[PDB]
Amino acid sequence: SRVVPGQFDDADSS
Amino acid sequence: SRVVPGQFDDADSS
Amino acid sequence: LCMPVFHPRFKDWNTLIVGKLSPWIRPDSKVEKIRRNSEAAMLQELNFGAYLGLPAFLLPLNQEDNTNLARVLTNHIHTGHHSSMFWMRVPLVAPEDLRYSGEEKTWMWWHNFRTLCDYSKRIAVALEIGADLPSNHVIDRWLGEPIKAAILPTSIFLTNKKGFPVLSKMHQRLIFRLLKLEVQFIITGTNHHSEKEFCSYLQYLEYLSQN
Amino acid sequence: LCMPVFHPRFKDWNTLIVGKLSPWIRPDSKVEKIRRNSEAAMLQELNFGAYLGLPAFLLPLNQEDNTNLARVLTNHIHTGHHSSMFWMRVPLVAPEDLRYSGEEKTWMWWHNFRTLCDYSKRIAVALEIGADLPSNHVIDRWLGEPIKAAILPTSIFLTNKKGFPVLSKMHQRLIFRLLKLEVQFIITGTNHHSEKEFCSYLQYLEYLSQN
Repeated sequence: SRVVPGQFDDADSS
Repeated sequence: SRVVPGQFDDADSS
Repeated sequence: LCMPVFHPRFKDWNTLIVGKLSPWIRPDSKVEKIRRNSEAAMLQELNFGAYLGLPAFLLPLNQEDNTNLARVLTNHIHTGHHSSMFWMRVPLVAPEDLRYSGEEKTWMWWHNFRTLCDYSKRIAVALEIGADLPSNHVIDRWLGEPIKAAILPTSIFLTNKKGFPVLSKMHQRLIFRLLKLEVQFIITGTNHHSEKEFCSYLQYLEYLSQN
Repeated sequence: LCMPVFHPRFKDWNTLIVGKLSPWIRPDSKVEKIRRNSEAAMLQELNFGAYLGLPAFLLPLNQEDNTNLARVLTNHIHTGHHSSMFWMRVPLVAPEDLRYSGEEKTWMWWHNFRTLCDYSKRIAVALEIGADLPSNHVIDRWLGEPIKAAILPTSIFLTNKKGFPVLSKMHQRLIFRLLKLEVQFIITGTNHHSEKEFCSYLQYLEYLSQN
């Protein structure tokens, strides 16, 4: 439950 | 969930 | 047997319980016998839910005709011992479509049932999201209806470079439109999902709140 | 993974959610490695519970020594992101006893932990009932403590002539003493129990309210 850098970044692929 | 007669009577045995 | 709803505590989550009708129950089965068995079992379960004080109850509609489902439900409300909110589980897109009768189909489903219950304030909708998304004219229509919750399967999340669940860009625009109504959330497919993994889906949705 | 508590709406039930620590977690294991793994996992789960807004969390104590369990818990409270109530799951009678060090043993367990947490108002007890019952001098002692809930296994109910679950006469006198404090209820052993069968246990307890 500790947020990390880039956690919420978009999928650069599908 | 419709209560019937004697539902809550005591166990006449163990 | 019940189901956990998650309501965002940001206007920090909150969790509540809603009941779920057993799946084998099909009050509008073409078959006679199933209709009678299901009409009976539905009332058993609605009263068990009222007895526990469940704030809402989830009833699925996934076909055109729901006259039987509307009647049993109207009857159960008349008694006075009711959970006092009923969330109809409806797909934004019909699953049979993906292998006005078009993309507005499932809306008509709801609208027809809605009118059968005389626009009862006790009846709302719990909308189920899939991979396919319909137009905006139909998305607009739905947003006029009373959506209490949105049902999101784990299968519609992409994983990103860092290896975490995220929503497609189209899906992000939809959800954001749903957090504007303050709906509650339900996540399906938590099977084979650690409790630390399931926690991230909620983290993402909380982040998505500010975008 | 969570657990449903049932609170009597009579002063008509109500249902709420409390979290449960995974069972493999043993912060005071004699073994070093388990202590470290468990101390870590406990915090993972306490914060996941706070994140969901769970009103209480169930932490088991079933041995004399709980220094490790008290410390991790005191640490987690200090952070400020806490479910804000912790119910310690304690047996009225020690299970190893049934195949002051006597019947007051499990009370000392709690009392010792209670003092380790500096009589924290966030810490209460969830008392577990078995078949054996201790004296009244020890029942008196417990009723001074802050019991929030009582844990009742299906296995302690007798069936009566009509074929329904009922409490032994001794057990009835105890429970009645517990509905006087307005505790909440937890029923274990619902496995292999239809939802219509599980409903009767609650019916009985509601009847027992007037006796």
